[PDB]
Amino acid sequence: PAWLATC
Amino acid sequence: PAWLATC
Amino acid sequence: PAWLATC
Amino acid sequence: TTALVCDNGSGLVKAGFAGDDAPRAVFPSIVGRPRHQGVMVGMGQKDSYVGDEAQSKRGILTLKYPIEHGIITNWDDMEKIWHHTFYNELRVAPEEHPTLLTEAPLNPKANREKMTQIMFETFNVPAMYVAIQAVLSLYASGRTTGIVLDSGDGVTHNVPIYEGYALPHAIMRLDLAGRDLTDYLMKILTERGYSFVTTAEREIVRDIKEKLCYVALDFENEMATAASSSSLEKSYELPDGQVITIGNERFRCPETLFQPSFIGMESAGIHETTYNSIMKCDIDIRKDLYANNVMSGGTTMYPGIADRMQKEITALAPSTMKIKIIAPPERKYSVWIGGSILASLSTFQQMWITKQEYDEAGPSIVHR
Amino acid sequence: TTALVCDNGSGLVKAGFAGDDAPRAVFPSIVGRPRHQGVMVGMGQKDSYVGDEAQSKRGILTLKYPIEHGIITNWDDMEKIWHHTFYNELRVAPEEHPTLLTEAPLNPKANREKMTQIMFETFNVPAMYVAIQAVLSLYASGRTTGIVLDSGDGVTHNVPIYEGYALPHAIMRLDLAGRDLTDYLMKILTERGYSFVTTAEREIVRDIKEKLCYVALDFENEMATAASSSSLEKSYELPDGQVITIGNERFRCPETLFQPSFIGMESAGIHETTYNSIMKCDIDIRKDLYANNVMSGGTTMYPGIADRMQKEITALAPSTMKIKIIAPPERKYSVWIGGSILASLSTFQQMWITKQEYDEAGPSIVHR
Amino acid sequence: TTALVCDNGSGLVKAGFAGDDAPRAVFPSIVGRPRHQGVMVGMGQKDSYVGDEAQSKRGILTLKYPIEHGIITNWDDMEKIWHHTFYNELRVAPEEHPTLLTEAPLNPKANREKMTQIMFETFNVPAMYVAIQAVLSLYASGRTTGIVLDSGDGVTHNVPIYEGYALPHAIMRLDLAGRDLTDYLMKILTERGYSFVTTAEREIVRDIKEKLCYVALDFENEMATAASSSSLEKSYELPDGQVITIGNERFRCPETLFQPSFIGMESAGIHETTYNSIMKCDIDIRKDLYANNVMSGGTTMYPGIADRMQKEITALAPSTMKIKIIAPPERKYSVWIGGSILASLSTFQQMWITKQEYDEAGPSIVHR
Amino acid sequence: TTALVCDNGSGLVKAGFAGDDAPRAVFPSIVGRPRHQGVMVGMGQKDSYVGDEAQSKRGILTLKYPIEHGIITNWDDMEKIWHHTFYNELRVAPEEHPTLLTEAPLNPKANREKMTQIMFETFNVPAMYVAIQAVLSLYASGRTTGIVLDSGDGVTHNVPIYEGYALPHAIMRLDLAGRDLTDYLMKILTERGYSFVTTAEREIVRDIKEKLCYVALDFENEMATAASSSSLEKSYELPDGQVITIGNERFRCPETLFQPSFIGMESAGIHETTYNSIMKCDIDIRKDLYANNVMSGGTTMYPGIADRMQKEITALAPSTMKIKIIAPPERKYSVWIGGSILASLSTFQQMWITKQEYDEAGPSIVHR
Amino acid sequence: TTALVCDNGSGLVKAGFAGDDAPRAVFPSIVGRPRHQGVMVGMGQKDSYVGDEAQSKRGILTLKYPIEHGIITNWDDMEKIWHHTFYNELRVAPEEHPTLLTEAPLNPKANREKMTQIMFETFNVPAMYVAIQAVLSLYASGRTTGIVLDSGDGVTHNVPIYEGYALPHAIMRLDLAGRDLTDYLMKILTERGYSFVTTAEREIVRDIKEKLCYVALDFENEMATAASSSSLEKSYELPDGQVITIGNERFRCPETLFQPSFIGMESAGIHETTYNSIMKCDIDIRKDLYANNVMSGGTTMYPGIADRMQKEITALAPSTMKIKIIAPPERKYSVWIGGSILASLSTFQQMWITKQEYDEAGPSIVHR
Ligand SMILES: Nc1ncnc2c1ncn2[C@@H]1O[C@H](COP(=O)(O)OP(=O)(O)O)[C@@H](O)[C@H]1O
Ligand SMILES: Nc1ncnc2c1ncn2[C@@H]1O[C@H](COP(=O)(O)OP(=O)(O)O)[C@@H](O)[C@H]1O
Ligand SMILES: Nc1ncnc2c1ncn2[C@@H]1O[C@H](COP(=O)(O)OP(=O)(O)O)[C@@H](O)[C@H]1O
Ligand SMILES: Nc1ncnc2c1ncn2[C@@H]1O[C@H](COP(=O)(O)OP(=O)(O)O)[C@@H](O)[C@H]1O
Ligand SMILES: Nc1ncnc2c1ncn2[C@@H]1O[C@H](COP(=O)(O)OP(=O)(O)O)[C@@H](O)[C@H]1O
Ligand SMILES: [Mg+2]
Ligand SMILES: [Mg+2]
Ligand SMILES: [Mg+2]
Ligand SMILES: [Mg+2]
Ligand SMILES: [Mg+2]
Repeated sequence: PAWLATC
Repeated sequence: PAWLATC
Repeated sequence: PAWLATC
Repeated sequence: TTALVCDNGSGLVKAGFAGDDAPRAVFPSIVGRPRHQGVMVGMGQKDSYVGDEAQSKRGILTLKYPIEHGIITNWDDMEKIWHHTFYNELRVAPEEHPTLLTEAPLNPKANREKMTQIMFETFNVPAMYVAIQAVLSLYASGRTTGIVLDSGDGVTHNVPIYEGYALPHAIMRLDLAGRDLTDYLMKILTERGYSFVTTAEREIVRDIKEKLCYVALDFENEMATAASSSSLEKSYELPDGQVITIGNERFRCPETLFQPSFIGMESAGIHETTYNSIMKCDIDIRKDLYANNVMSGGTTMYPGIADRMQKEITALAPSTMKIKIIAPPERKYSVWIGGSILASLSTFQQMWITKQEYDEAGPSIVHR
Repeated sequence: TTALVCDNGSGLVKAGFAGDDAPRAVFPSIVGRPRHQGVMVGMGQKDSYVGDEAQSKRGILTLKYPIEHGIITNWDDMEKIWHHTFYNELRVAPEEHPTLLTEAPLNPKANREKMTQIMFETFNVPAMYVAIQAVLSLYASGRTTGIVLDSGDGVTHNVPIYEGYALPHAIMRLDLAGRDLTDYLMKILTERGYSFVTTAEREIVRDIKEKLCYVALDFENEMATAASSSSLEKSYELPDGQVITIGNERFRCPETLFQPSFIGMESAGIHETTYNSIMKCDIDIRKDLYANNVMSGGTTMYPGIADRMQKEITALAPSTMKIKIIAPPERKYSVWIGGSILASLSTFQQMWITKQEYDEAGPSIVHR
Repeated sequence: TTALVCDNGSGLVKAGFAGDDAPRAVFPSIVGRPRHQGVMVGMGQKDSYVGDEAQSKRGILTLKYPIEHGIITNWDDMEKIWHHTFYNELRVAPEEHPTLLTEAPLNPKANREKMTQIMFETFNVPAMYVAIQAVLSLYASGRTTGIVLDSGDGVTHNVPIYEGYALPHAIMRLDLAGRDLTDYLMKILTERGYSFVTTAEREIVRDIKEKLCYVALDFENEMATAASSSSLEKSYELPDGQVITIGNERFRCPETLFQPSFIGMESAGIHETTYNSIMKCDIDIRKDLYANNVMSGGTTMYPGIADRMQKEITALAPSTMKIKIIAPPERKYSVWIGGSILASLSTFQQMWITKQEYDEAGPSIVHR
Repeated sequence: TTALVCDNGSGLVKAGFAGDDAPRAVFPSIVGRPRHQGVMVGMGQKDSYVGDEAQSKRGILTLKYPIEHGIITNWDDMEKIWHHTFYNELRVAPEEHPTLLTEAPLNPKANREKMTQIMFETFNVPAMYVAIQAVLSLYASGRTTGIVLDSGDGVTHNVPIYEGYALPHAIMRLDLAGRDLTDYLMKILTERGYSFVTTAEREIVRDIKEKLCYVALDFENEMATAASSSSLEKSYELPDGQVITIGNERFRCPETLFQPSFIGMESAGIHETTYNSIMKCDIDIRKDLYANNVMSGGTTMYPGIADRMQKEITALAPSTMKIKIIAPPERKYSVWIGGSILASLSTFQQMWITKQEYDEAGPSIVHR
Repeated sequence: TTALVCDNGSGLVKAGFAGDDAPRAVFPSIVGRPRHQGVMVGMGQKDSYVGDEAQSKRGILTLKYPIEHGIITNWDDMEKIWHHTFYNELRVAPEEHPTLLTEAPLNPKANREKMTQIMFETFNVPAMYVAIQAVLSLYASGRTTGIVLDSGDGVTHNVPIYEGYALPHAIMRLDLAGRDLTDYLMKILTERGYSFVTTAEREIVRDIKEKLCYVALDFENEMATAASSSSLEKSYELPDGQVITIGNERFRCPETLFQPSFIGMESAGIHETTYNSIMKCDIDIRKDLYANNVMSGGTTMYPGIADRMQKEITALAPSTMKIKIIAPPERKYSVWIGGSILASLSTFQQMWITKQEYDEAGPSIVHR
């Protein structure tokens, strides 16, 4: 979340 | 509503 | 780490 | 001219001038849009509110943070926040002051690149610099050796520094911070019948956390005490006059820092993270790191956090070594204080990135 | 030219010119038809009467209200009343005055569509607007935050507004108003032996209600006092000179606003409806709403209504909340006063519906 | 002996015996009380009515739901409902059968405790268990992996399950279900000229919803179509013989599930909630969750709901993901069917909470 | 009977029968245990998973390697892994076959002693033997002279051998292998925007490494080419359908083998280590060692590894020396193939440690 | 003025003034340079450290010895060592004092030539001399006859001397000294599970050797005793507080001096080397050499070294020969003590190489 891939 | 505080 | 003293 | 220090945290903006002992402007990093439709024509109603004004009007707004986990996700909102802090809060012309910004370690490169691009192109700042928050936390403490545990609203990280040399291979980072604790507190308050679902009620829950939560020295002993007596229960008054009582939720919320499994993460607690960071370092500097465990950031403000961390590390580390945790009273503003100190040193006045340098070497200059 | 503002309530027409301090024409909205055979050629008898003249000749007329519960049920009569309002009361030419009309919330859309169709295609007004009565009532109070309790002759409704933003999901409507109280008073007056059955006698009963009724602070104690004494009895003189005396009916009639079960409705009272409307809103704005209970409409003119509402709301709402009920002496004309204010604002002049765009888009424009 | 399965939802009570294929008794969770004065002494007036008795006598009764948003708010009425279920509907001795109950996730703790206490001390059941409804839906669907979107009368929730392991950190819940849609339809129908204000009329509106409402695949195009043609209109006959025509209100009502802003909630639609719940799970889990979207509960019975959900999820999720939605024709009773399957399993017989355990541990046992 | 050959390295377990061409069982050395709460009864939920089963269910499991840097750290997990290998993969009776194990050079003695004890007592094997992996690599290569460079998942070591005689004083060991490269890649992907923190996500990064990484023949020119163009970028699809693009990180990961300072290690690269090992040998031997550099293990499977090693060694070694690096297409299984060859030789049958010898002389027999 | 005596050993630098009983400056011959990036501007980030300051900060430094096997390999660092010695430890002006240096026998000529050139051209010392270390040790012993056995950190050599006449044809030299023993101890500590790799950890292993190692009188008996009882085990605490246990490694490491095959050397032990050197001399000299077997250097400080040497030489030498191993208590500084004695003699004042002689004859004058 709020990254680009994971999270 | 129907809860205890909010709603 | 996995060792006993260092690393 | 005096430089500008702007600690763009993920939960609060802390801005000021280099040399001052505390930031002039401190307001939540919030942007709110009206969600209902206006009916009155004679008002000066505007389409967006920022900072404190958004908190005051939160009832009719959808609040949303532009920064999450130290990464900027909305750049228009972030530009609005920066415009607010420069003009309405500090009341300065950015083109007259060099600006010192901050970031967490292990962040995406594009984040710094776009931050520099906005600072130079939009605000026409003469020069700027982007520092690492944990490093500034050490300046704030005056020492030059220690392992800094910085825990803000979005990101927690460790940075071991020895004699002014950083050990980047030992830097650790968790995406578990005050935001996740607020969400978990929202989740567990339902067990008592209180329901907070809106974004404006997330702020109420954040206030409840800030005012009533604390860290237990021994989690199971407190759990037993809570079930045995109401001595731990406290009451909080909501904005509409309702009074809500919370018991073991007071210390279950911050316990998530030491047991991230409470929120589904398999990461290690902050104590294990700092111990592992120390053990990533050379055997000859561990004794100094153990004795200079520095804390900074808002989420390190829970009562009993220092004692719990000391007990945990003392359990993890071998005996015959003095575990000592430095928890200054000004932990909340330590990063900004350090940035203020750094921006004033005469030795630093050659580390600024000048507009002349930037507009010829490209945005990649910021990674120097 | 000046803009006309007239709110066609279920019971009264209040018309005038925007900018004035009070409506110029105020007459009941009734149309009377003769119900007997004419036996004099030289009387120059008229086929129908409207407004004050109908009220004067009520003896030989059958009186009909074209508006019921804020819904126009007879359009020929409503058009007749509008024609009266324009060409006999105000004595204007509608083609050169833009007219501002009002209606209750949660009304049928066809009502507004046909209203605007008549306004444009029959009277050929240059432009017109239709406003919600509660918003105008709040305008007249000179504030932008508050929950308005409008109670006219046909409809009682609550409309929460916070900083100019309406919360339409919290709007409450209740089809219980002055006319229902008049009918109930007609019913209970039979217990004393007075029989009012004709439409003409309903006007006498309405006058009795307006001049003798009040709201009991505590219903049970007042009932006991009336039973145990004659101190509360008053007397009234009918047009024919006969005298009647009214006992506990003085406060039993308006008590229906707080106990609608007296007339068979299972809806909640106005106090409980207001409380429910407030609790439909966001938690953060309830504190401001509690302190800005604005009253308007004819049926809010019963003595002691404000105190009774304050007592009931304080009983319902939690402690620590400042509950203040604003009841201006000019409550009866709050909607018209607000409409006068709104129509005179310069910023409002962009919100008219000109006949050109009405022709371009048709009556469906009014809902935009 | 044979075990009892009772699905005490907010709208209906579905009770029966474990091992049967369908619930034996299905009646509304209603308790009615007379609101007028009896004038015929000889008749059996009766002080209160339950279930279908109240529904058939709704003309003279005021109907009240003891459950609201999955939380029991009136315990006397709920005891009355359970007594009806056990004795008049199933005609069993509750002390001779163990009972399996259900409740929504993230409910207040006291709800289970009071439920268990009433079941053990009032009905004297030998043993009982309280399950999560979304889990029983998978048993009914006969699979071990999937994300269940259960939406009944009071509460909508998502629960991801993988290989029989629940991810409680990813469980979502909305307080927006069939009852809110019924209220919105009541409000929306006013604009067409129909007024439904009493509790007995809420049931007529609920019947209209069940009969005529559907989910539009493309909301804006559907709105455009209905405004240009009457092909979408349907007619409904009220109990007294009046016929009402309903137009675009047919699909504007269930659209609230995807745009909760219609009723003033700022939460996300059910599609967004499901997608967010999926994104809360580990990256290796998401492939299987996308392919096993299981729907259950009454409000998932709108025609076109499955297609709309698939379209929205496909829009949100990345391409190359095989998004599939399972919508059994018996979605309404999936929770009860799963409870029946579970209660009959031999491996489950160790999980019953016998009254001995309740006596020696109290209500707290139910949270283990 | 035929003998077993089990090359239980840090990353993978390769097991089979002596004399067979390739290993029969090849599964990761992983033990996973559930990290979530189970909610569905029975359905074959095991308390732990091993090998390929753990990989399939890695979404709900926390994965742990029992071997780190060639040293067994959890003997319960290692007993579990061996039980799996013998009974579920090979499906053989351990007591019917003598087993050949392998170990890295310069390992703790207690490791080998405990391994022997477990093999003789827990599995009741008739006879066993422990071999140095680099020696078996030469058997697989089919030559008796050469310097082996074995790089697995945990350790990288060099073992010079000349005419069948080892040179223990010239053996070099380097605790830097595939796992460290995986961790570095995990760290390095964050600067591009992707976060991989869980144990299961660490398996995705390993797959990205095994598929997209390669060794650059000239690091600086490769970095310049990557910076000035996108021709080097590749895309990889995650299990949830998200697509990531990886650029110069493709060759920066394996570059750590030649510049251990990238991960904070002070050691020298593999080329420097091999050259130093060769220089530790006698002057008359070095010519034959330069021409027989045998590479082995999985970590030597990067494209361009052989060319880079040859270039670096030629740079370090004097001219007129024929530097030649032998890289068979099946380096991954070279250790197992050599073990297969060794166990089949007739001259080796006297080297087995029979259980009689073990129990009559204690574990120390394994050091002979 | 008084002369300077500087014993530039491979491991330690011992400097002082002629005539003093003990050297004034004794610090390790080590030069460290940072191996991480400095992040704090205010810190005094010196680019290199020498001697004691390098030991203190060894956690962040990479340590390099400029002298290996008595040969200077890095002149730019040897210059730093000498600059430190003169200007920070002794704190004298080198041009005001003649300097006496030391070298091992059979060293390269270029070593001495470069040493003289650096002394005369950079420090511009007035006059200097280079002496063989064994002769100085004999001077310190206060005798004119004997066979010296000097073993330091880099070299072990024998020098027979009879009545002041050196027998250069009998000189012996082994490139096996304290550093090789430290490396071997690092190697064998791996057997117990301790891993020391970095140059900084080599200093920890050197300290372990200096504190816990001793020479066994009979190696095999000591090994048997160690393998049967724990009485020979000791504990040592590392800088980070973790404690290691060392057993038979205590006497296996020094045993390499008598069995160089332990480290792969074909050479003979020190006892055999000294016996061969004695046998190289004339038959009439051997009787005195047997009785004047002097020992000097740090590596001869192991307890039990003298007894083992005497036992071995008695085993080698014929009976009826009296063998003495003269081991003063100050062997560490015998070379420097002798240099101080020699430098202060009046007869030696003609042996200095003056600056004018160097200028006129060139660097070759030093071989006089
Ligand atoms: N007294 C307090 N006790 C506990 N938590 C606090 C307290 N004050 C602030 N916090 C938490 O710290 C967070 C902000 O910390 P800070 O580091 O100052 O901002 P940022 O995270 O933006 O850098 C908030 O989200 C809040 O939840
Ligand atoms: N002094 C009064 N006391 C009580 N009720 C009054 C009084 N004056 C008027 N009313 C009631 O108010 C009603 C008219 O209310 P108003 O809002 O002025 O017009 P409308 O309701 O048509 O918009 C009348 O039907 C009458 O019964
Ligand atoms: N065929 C249908 N179409 C649309 N809505 C329906 C249909 N049947 C039931 N519903 C709605 O579903 C609700 C009941 O769902 P259900 O899950 O069975 O009740 P609960 O779970 O609350 O016991 C009712 O309130 C009704 O409005
Ligand atoms: N095709 C490949 N390219 C690059 N690296 C690989 C490849 N295949 C395997 N590896 C690496 O090799 C390691 C395993 O090496 P191997 O020697 O076969 O097993 P072990 O380390 O157990 O002996 C894995 O951790 C993996 O990172
Ligand atoms: N007490 C001791 N016991 C054993 N070895 C020692 C002791 N003290 C010093 N040493 C060894 O002696 C070496 C240095 O000896 P010395 O001759 O004084 O210096 P150099 O070798 O430079 O001339 C060191 O490497 C150290 O390992
Ligand atoms: Mg911060
Ligand atoms: Mg009115
Ligand atoms: Mg249900
Ligand atoms: Mg291997
Ligand atoms: Mg020496």
